[PDB]
Amino acid sequence: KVFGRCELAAAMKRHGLDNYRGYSLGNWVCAAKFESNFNTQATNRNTDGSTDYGILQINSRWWCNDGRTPGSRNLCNIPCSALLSSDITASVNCAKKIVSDGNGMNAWVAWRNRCKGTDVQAWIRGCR
Ligand SMILES: C[C@@H](O)CN1CCN(CC(=O)O)CCN(CC(=O)O)CCN(CC(=O)O)CC1
Ligand SMILES: C[C@@H](O)CN1CCN(CC(=O)O)CCN(CC(=O)O)CCN(CC(=O)O)CC1
Ligand SMILES: [Gd]
Repeated sequence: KVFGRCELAAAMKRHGLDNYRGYSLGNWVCAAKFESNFNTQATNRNTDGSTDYGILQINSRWWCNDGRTPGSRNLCNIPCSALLSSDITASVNCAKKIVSDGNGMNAWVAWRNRCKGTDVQAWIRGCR
């Protein structure tokens, strides 16, 4: 599924992302735009063998199992493919664990370089 901006914002809000660990909703929508272009099916391979999956490009090194990343962990206890679903529940729940780990949203490289320090509110402007 490729989400619309406001559609995604409302889904994210429903699952408790607005102000989660102090990050306003516009930060999350911003990150998803530049991580995946709002597409739940996005995948990107990294140089070390691991792969990033879903709207928030969660990495198979630590967070999910894809059966081809040897010596990796599965801290969200899910198949990586579950992160490619039209239903973003699993993505959201795993992201809650990541942003809680000490590093905040800096774990998302595109957020740090393209969203941090900017007017993130603009990403939910117009939405009901
Ligand atoms: C609602 C309109 O905005 C839709 N839009 C009409 C044409 N736009 C006009 C404009 O955005 O100023 C110019 C191109 N637009 C540039 C951009 O947005 O960054 C990229 C494509 N957009 C992506 C998007 O807008 O979500 C879809 C089509
Ligand atoms: C041409 C317009 O698109 C200009 N736009 C500024 C005003 N936009 C208007 C809108 O997107 O409706 C609202 C904010 N916009 C939300 C979003 O893009 O999803 C984030 C910043 N955009 C990033 C981008 O467009 O890729 C920069 C250029
Ligand atoms: Gd824009």
